[PDB]
Amino acid sequence: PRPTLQLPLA
Amino acid sequence: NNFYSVEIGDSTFTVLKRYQNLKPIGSGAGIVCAAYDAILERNVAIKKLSPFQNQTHAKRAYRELVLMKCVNHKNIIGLLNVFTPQKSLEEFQDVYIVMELMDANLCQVIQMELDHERMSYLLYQMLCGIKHLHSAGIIHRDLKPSNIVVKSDCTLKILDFGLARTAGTPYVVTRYYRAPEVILGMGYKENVDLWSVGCIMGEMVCHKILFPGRDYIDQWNKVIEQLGTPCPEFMKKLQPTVRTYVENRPKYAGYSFEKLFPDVLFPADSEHNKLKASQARDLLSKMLVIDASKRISVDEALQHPYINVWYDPSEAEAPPPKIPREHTIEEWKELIYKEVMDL
Ligand SMILES: Nc1ncnc2c1ncn2[C@@H]1O[C@H](COP(=O)(O)OP(=O)(O)NP(=O)(O)O)[C@@H](O)[C@H]1O
Repeated sequence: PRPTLQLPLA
Repeated sequence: NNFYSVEIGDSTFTVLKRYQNLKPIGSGAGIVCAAYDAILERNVAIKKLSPFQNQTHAKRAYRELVLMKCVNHKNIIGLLNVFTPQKSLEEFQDVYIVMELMDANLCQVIQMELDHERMSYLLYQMLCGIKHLHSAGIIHRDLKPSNIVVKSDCTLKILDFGLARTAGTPYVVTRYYRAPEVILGMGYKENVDLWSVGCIMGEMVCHKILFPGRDYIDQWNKVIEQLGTPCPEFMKKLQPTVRTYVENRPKYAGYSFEKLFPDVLFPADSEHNKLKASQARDLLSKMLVIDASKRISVDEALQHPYINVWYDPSEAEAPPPKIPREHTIEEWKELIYKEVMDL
């Protein structure tokens, strides 16, 4: 299934 | 008038009234602004092709326009609108492309410490974007971190379609990402794109450019020192003139992928998933192969244990884009205009 991921972008 | 002018640095941005609060985001050789679409109630990216000054720019702008409309994929940047302030073919000067707005470049991701899941998922999406273009026989040719855009939810899209074209046989690919078949003037097939993915993947792990050549010829020295002199089977494939120089180079053993990419440089192997440094390194060793006939394909890369965990046929087996080559500047200007008015 479609993942729930995060990138800390400034 | 339906348009209005706003200065961005020094160049003038004459955009539709609907596009408000224009802020510079990126530079090119086309300037890009972030804006708000009052009609669509969403953020947009507006690129001004600074387009038909010469026959080279003309083909680049035509390719960009035609491929942007035909391609419809999750990992390809979508076209929202195309317009021009000018009202006639003779008046015609500037072309504006409106797309979905992403949060950043892959340069920012290269300055980040990722876990295996985010690296893998970003690479999987990149491969999906490339597989989509290749399914229509289109090769990107210029994959680099400034052509790859990302969102805070770790989603990714491919950007530049100026050099994107079918398989063929000068210096337009960015140096560091140039494959041996582009550096050495051989013919390039679809997997030329996988070399670029290997350079980007290596940059993500090392957080520095993989092959930092100081010029176009020194670029070859950087590759053979790390990977080893190619075997004679690859030399026979070179044009006699290029072959003499390549055979005349000092001989390099190269380094193993374990020495090029030690465990310490990869993310730690998580207890919560099955992704591993040894698989990422195996994938790198199959992409960073000098001889393109011994290097893996995009499909084999999507089948790879480091990537296949995310496989979804809706993205990975999406129907190919439906696509419906020498002209003068006058013929090109007319050709660009016809495509701008159509869409
Ligand atoms: N749709 C977009 N969303 C977010 N950022 C974008 C978008 N389009 C462009 N950018 C930003 O603007 C930069 C330059 O865009 P662009 O000129 O299209 O690519 P380029 O091929 O790297 N440029 P160049 O080769 O120097 O002419 C990108 O590297 C991004 O930082």
